[PDB]
Amino acid sequence: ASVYAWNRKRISNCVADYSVLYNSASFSTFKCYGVSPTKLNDLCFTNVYADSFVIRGDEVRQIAPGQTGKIADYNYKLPDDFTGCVIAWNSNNLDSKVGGNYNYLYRLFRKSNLKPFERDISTEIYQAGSTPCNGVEGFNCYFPLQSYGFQPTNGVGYQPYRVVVLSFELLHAPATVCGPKKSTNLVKNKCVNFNFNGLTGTGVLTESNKKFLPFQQFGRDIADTTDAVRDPQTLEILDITPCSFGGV
Amino acid sequence: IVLTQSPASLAVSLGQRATISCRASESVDNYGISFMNWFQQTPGQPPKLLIYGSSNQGSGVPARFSGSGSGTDFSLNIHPMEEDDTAMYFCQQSKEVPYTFGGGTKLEIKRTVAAPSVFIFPPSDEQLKSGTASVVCLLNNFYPREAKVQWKVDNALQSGNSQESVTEQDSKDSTYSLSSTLTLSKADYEKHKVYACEVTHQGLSSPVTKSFNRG
Amino acid sequence: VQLQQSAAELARPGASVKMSCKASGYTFTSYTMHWVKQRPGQGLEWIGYINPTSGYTEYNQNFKDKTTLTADKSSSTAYMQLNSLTSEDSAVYYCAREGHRVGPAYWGQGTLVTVSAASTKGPSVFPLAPSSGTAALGCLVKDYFPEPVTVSWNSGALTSGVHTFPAVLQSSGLYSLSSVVTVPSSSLGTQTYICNVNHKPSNTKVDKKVEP
Ligand SMILES: *[C@@H]1O[C@H](CO)[C@@H](O)[C@H](O[C@@H]2O[C@H](CO)[C@@H](O)[C@H](O)[C@H]2NC(C)=O)[C@H]1NC(C)=O
Ligand SMILES: *[C@@H]1O[C@H](CO)[C@@H](O)[C@H](O[C@@H]2O[C@H](CO)[C@@H](O)[C@H](O)[C@H]2NC(C)=O)[C@H]1NC(C)=O
Repeated sequence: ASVYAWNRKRISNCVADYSVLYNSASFSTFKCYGVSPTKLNDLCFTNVYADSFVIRGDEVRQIAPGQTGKIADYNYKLPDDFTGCVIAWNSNNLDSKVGGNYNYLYRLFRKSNLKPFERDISTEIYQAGSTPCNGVEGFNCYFPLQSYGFQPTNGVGYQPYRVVVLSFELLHAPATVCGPKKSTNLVKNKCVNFNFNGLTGTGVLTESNKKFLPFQQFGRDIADTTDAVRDPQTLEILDITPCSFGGV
Repeated sequence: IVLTQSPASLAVSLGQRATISCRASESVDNYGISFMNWFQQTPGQPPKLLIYGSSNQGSGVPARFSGSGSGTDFSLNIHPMEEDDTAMYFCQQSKEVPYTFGGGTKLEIKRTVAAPSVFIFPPSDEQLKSGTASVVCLLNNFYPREAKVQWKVDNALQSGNSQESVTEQDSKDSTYSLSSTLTLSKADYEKHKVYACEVTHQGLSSPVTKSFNRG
Repeated sequence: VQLQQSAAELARPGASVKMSCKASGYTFTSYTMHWVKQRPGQGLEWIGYINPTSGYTEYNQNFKDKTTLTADKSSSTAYMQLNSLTSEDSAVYYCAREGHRVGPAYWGQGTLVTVSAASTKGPSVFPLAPSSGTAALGCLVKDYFPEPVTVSWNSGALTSGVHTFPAVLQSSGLYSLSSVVTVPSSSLGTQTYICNVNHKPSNTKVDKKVEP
């Protein structure tokens, strides 16, 4: 959709993979504020907001914290902190037509600058003059919106750019959004370190006879010692035995 | 605000750049944007919106048309000129209440210089019975339209009595036509033998004279 | 968005003209509307505008006294009142709609208004014989009012080298134009040539044979 009517999707309770974002090369900008792109899969996020729109290339500088411009002032405002990433890629082939692509519009005129993360879908005629406008278009009455007018041949600056903004609302609230944690192969009867289910430990892993149900993830015994656990990848229960040690 | 339009009569060949320039007495940019507006009008049709603002193209406008500029200086570039581009092009300023247009540029397709075909037309007997006499000089298939036509009656130049007309641009011939008509009373026409038309044109190194003696 | 105006009204100086411009394809209530003149072969000059909802009219200093601008939302149309017409007022007028930040954005056809005291008079057609390669002949239409006059040759069977030039105003207030043809010099002896002149305002149909 257009920049003034920017689409918002609420994203939560998922395994948020960002490897696809890294792998693709068609993208132009991965500008991230308050967060490291390589560690997106590492942290857990309370909630994600996906803002999708299409902008002019020369205006991609206005999608940034503490920035000013017609798009920034009247179309889309980004907070100064904004722990999140703006990802923009050129879309000249997809979003330009023979003649003019007038389907996409931006708001020329507005009474005041909109607050961060505010959407103004109003189509009321703006009164630039002293005389009351009363819903007509005149010398000082102007339609707020105006089309991009994309052509097949256009300057890089004036060619369309598809932009997606990620509003990562960090909070102590339940972490709905978490990156993939990756995994490793299992190891048979040998003294190894392990981090099953987040439980760090050292020992040998043996196939066991202890049995239980999904009411459990990991096992223990007397004196609060972990001596069994099911691996998440196989749901197989293994005894943890301390690595061989003793005096000499 | 007064708009001055440089070259307002430009002839270039098909597929070549056609540039028309526009300037204003005062600044044209207001509220950040520029209020320069650009129109096209073909014969027999009203003007249409072509370029709104400094650079944004109008609805139903080919990519060939390109408007640019800022402040007081603006330009139209026409790189892939096509047959339909033969028209009159106009400026407009929209900041202030008094709406004033530019000079107006008639764009024509350029071709090779063509030698004018000079022809003459004496008055008929029926017109003589009507007490009037019309002597006509014709330039057929000549390019460009710029030419000079002079009447010589008994080796005396005529001024303020000859009315000249030029036809519109030919679609395929690409050559203009012109006609100068001189009207005289029957008594005055009967008082002279020699009526001559002298034509000076870029396609002629020397003026071409066509003369006839009445009778 | 389409604009339809009147057609070629004739008035004597000192009279009044009330003329209309209907608009369709849009609200006609949400856009101010402008009027423009253009004298024949001249530049374009804006007159004034109105907001259809509220009767606020703004005119030029030049046209403030003689011009009256009205609109009707029920019939979605516009009206021009010209009073105390003079010779300078004869021109083609254009109906314009607001849009795209432009005052005269959308232009609709146009009305040719002619202010003169002349009356409808039948045209006088006079041949123009070739002078005694390729020769040429023609015809002259003089003393007719008003334009247009349809002049052709052999009822359209002769087109190559045919040039009918638009009429120009004379001091008498009548109109004079010429239609010329270039023919081969050999064709004078055999081929007959006739010019056809039709003046619909006077309903005059004159066929004149041009002979050398
Ligand atoms: C969505 O678009 C992005 C950027 O173009 C792209 O990286 C995603 O991955 C694509 O997935 C396709 C099928 O899963 C695969 O064939 C294609 O190579 C891959 N593009 C890459 C790796 O650049 C796109 N996802 C989808 C589902 O189309
Ligand atoms: C964990 O995810 C991996 C990759 O998708 C998957 O291989 C594991 O087990 C798969 O599903 C079934 C569980 O036993 C089994 O029938 C299937 O063969 C097995 N895949 C392979 C390649 O052996 C997943 N773990 C669990 C517990 O489903």
